[PDB]
Amino acid sequence: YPVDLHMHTVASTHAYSTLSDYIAQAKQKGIKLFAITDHGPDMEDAPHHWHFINMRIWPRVVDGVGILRGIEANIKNVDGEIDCSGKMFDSLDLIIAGFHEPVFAPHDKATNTQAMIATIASGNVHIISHPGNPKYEIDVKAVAEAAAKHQVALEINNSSNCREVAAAVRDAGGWVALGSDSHTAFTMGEFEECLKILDAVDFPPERILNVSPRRLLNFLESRGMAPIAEFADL
Amino acid sequence: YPVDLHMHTVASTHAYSTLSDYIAQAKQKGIKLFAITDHGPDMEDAPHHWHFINMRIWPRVVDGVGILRGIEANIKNVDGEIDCSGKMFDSLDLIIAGFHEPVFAPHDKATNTQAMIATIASGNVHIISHPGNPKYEIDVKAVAEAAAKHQVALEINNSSNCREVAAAVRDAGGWVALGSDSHTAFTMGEFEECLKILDAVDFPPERILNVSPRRLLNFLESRGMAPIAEFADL
Amino acid sequence: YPVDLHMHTVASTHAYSTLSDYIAQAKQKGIKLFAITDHGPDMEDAPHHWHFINMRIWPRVVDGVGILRGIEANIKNVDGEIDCSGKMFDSLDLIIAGFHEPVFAPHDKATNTQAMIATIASGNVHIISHPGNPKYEIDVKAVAEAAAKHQVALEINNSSNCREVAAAVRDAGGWVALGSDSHTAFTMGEFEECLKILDAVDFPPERILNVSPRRLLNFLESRGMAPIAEFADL
Ligand code: NA
Ligand code: NA
Ligand code: NA
Ligand code: NA
Ligand code: NA
Ligand code: NA
Ligand code: NA
Ligand code: NA
Ligand code: NA
Ligand SMILES: [Zn+2]
Ligand SMILES: [Zn+2]
Ligand SMILES: [Zn+2]
Repeated sequence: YPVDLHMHTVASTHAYSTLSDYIAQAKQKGIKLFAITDHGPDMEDAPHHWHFINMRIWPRVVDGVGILRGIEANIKNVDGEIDCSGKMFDSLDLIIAGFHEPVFAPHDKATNTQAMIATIASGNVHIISHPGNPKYEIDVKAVAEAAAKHQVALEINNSSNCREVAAAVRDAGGWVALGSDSHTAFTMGEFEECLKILDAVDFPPERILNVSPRRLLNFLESRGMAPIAEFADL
Repeated sequence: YPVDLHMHTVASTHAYSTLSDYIAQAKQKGIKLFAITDHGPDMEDAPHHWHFINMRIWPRVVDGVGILRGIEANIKNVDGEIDCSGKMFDSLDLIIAGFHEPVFAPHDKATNTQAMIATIASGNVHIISHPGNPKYEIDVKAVAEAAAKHQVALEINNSSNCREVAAAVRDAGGWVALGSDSHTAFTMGEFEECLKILDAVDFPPERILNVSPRRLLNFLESRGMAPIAEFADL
Repeated sequence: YPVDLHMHTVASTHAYSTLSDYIAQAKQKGIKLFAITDHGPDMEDAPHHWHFINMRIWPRVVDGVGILRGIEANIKNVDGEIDCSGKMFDSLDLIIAGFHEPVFAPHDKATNTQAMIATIASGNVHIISHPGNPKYEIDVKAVAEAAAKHQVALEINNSSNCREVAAAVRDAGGWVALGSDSHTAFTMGEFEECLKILDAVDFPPERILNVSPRRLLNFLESRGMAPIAEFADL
């Protein structure tokens, strides 16, 4: 899997690598396409909203490695709103969203489930991060079914109910995304533990987004992204 | 033009490169002298004032590339004051100043013009950044005339009324400075678009500061900077 | 001395290098073990507490260089408390502590002395940073005696009453730690000025922690640190 979809830079002080560190490590590890997905601005220890707006200036391909502009947005409420403005959406390619205590504290199972499903149904998000987090109890099957319906991927997070999520996605028919949730570039692309979970449930390789740069880019285009010419050859 | 005078680091989250990234890219692109000019502390998403005071510890020359310590200060008011303290001036070599909405909102043409001219006449600034910004209407000729009188350069900004500024400087007799306004090191030294504007007005190469490291350093010394020995050989 | 124990990253905007910059410079300068010791969270221009908690994810050895997870904590009061929580202690290997005006303003000699000695006697700190700072008058002999008793090293800081501190430690029988207090990686391991102070007092090399990675690691283990297997070969 030459694609990693979830990692963080020094824009949060609880991460320690820069854009150039991720490019260099990708080069070393055979990763051909990666996304930087810094924490959304409503989070603690998070960057300013301009951090995301100004990603529009980034080079697309450096040293043969493609770079997606992303966000790990924060689910704000039971209506499925996230901390990403219209100007921010305009600059970004990949929208991940998830639960973080400073923004959305863990609540009753139904509150968590409704918020997650409303985020999925909003049409604004591509991947829900760490849905297996035991801190946020959810109706996994209902979430997987909604994710399949709205073509939203559920993440299996290497940084980490994950077998239950994987099996639920398998049966619901949706996509899985693998993400290292790296906070240094040293763990980019490392999915060993994710893969064991997927194997414990005989997850179909055909529904793993990270199989190839083209599979992932095709998914984003199906969700409405204008094609990125600079990524043709990936 | 082996000199670039305007770029930003991770000290603002809307920039993404470090000092070491700029050194490495300079090395790759044949840039022999560059200035880091982070946003002044009154700006949103800007670093602490100590970020500028502590630039006094930087090496002067790394891998053959000279490093100027700078600031893109913010014009604060119609008296021409900027967000740079005496201790900060003491640590810095290059003072750029300009209009940014969070500090000085766009106002009537006369308010903008008076503030810009007062900044020029203060004697504390070397370059006015993006004077051609249509968001801040100014009397371009009056600004160019004041800039020539006080030996302040007007910037032609590649990141970007620019032809009008260039022609005004040509006739007023002042200097132009080229700046990439890079927020990643990938665009360091890239002035293609600046050069087209200058060519559309047959701007005299003799009044472009970036022609050589020595021309730029001679300008700073004429404005009062003690000579930097470590830069002799540039 | 292939060990440097005190340096800072971009997590403070008054520092300019990243973890990867320090690894690369260590490699270049023959440093085999270094500690990142960013300013504690109560300081101005300092990172969030999560910056220290999440250091638990760092690789231990990169390109042959070992990496200690540290903090330059701030002495908070005359009871010897510092701005380091239990969760933070759990993630860190090296605890440095010192006086910084925004947290603990310079006061009477007895106030400064009591706070420093209480920090030493707390058992939570390994090194007291810049005890020779003339801004904070202390009873040097009393501090050195307490440091020897509680097996706390006093720093001789290259960034910088230092001869008096060195002679006091010599006679009290404690350890000295050398630290560059680097705010860029370009000065990592540079102790020339520290060594002159130590030579002016014929300081015994046997009580300089930085002599070898193993001497330093043995000291941390004697203070209660579980052994770091990944550092066996250093
Ligand atoms: Na978009
Ligand atoms: Na997360
Ligand atoms: Na994350
Ligand atoms: Na100056
Ligand atoms: Na600007
Ligand atoms: Na700028
Ligand atoms: Na510890
Ligand atoms: Na200090
Ligand atoms: Na320090
Ligand atoms: Zn995080
Ligand atoms: Zn900017
Ligand atoms: Zn500092």
